[PDB]
Amino acid sequence: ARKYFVAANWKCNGTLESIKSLTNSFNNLDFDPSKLDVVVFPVSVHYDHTRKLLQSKFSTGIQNVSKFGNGSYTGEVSAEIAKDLNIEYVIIGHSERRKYFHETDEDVREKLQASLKNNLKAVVCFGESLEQREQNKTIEVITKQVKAFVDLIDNFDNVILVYEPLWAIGTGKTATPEQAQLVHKEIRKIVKDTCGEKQANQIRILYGGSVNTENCSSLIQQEDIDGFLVGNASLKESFVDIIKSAM
Amino acid sequence: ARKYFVAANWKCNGTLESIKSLTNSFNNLDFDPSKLDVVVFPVSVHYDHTRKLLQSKFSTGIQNVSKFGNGSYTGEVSAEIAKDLNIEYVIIGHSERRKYFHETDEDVREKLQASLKNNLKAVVCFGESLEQREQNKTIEVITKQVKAFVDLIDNFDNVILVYEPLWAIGTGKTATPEQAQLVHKEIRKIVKDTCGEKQANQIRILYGGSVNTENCSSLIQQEDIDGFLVGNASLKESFVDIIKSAM
Repeated sequence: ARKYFVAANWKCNGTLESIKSLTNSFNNLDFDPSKLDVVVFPVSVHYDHTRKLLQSKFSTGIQNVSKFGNGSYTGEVSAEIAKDLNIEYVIIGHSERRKYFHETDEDVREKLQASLKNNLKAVVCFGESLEQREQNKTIEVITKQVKAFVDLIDNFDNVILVYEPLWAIGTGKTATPEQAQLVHKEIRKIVKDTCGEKQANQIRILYGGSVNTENCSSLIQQEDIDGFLVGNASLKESFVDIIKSAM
Repeated sequence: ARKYFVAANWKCNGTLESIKSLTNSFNNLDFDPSKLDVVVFPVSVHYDHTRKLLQSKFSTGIQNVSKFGNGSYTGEVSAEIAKDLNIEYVIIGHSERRKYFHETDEDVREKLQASLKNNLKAVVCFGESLEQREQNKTIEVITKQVKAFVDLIDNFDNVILVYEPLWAIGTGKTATPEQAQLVHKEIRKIVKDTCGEKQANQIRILYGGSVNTENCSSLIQQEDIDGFLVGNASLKESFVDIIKSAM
């Protein structure tokens, strides 16, 4: 059976003091990291503070990684640098980077290639817009986005997919757990047909829409939903209840 | 006279071990930080390590900052976060970000605005390409780039300009100290035109082309060159000799 994976994407949020308070609350939750992956993704300049404050049962990662290696790339963090710091996970392709920073499918591919070369684990995000869903192109779009990078995956425990239902983010539309499940099953089929059945059955596919204490249980119970990449709710001490839903 | 300013742009380079050795070597240099500013710009995830290892005479900063404040901007570091950590300096508009990440003049303006609002000191980069220089567009280009942000400066000690001779970076062309001086003179005139004489005479304008232990004195001794944003040479223990040129 697939190991569930609950991730806190703190995005661009936090102070040293707020992180102290929050990590303390997180540490109070008793869970078994051999059975459940729980990963916190602080801002880069908060990583050291966050890693020192969280018990090892919490895995940690960063919210982006360079498509380039070491060298003359001012402002970038290479996979090689991340590995030297023992940063375990990277987020790649988050919708906010595709939107504000014009990150492309090819950028996602190059970031994944660099990450896997340097023995990092990657949380790779994709998903269709409102316009794309309205045009009945959900499968077309997700197939293209996944096929941009999927051949790079060698170990299907080390790459974790995230479906962001962008059609239901800031649009006034909401995704039901069943609607999420349908897309997750479609994603797993795409992996099966491009990689193989064993590979598809191994890979974690997380929901990256709006997750909170009220809907987490309904989402995690869906057959093809293996966890979540959680936004605003992961900034609250009640995030521990979201973790509990996957325990 | 203007206070000289010597900055190490480590770009995307370093390991925990190489930084330990390099900062230790830097610490052996006895300089007075009231007489010159010496600023180290490590990779974001190296900031805490670097700040801890460097003695208090060294100033520190980060290589980029967000145009957005706190919120849903995965992978970004806000000026508010930098303020909370007492990160003193930020680099804005580096050529590598304009090139690889399509950072625009408007982005530079907005990043400066966010930085100044949060009491961060900004090292703001600009400069013309080989094609632009060959078309005699140096002044036109630099005037436009400087005018994108210069009206925001409310304290001429807190913003530091950097001229990057992109025509002499990876092109096979070399900038002479004399050529660098003329551009710096041109830049200070633009600041005079837009902001006033006192303001122009106060602002540091650094050379951001290739600087090493051999050429550093020839550059800093020019009337309108107030220091440097140093690349490759700042990864070496001999960087102390570049600092010495400003002492």
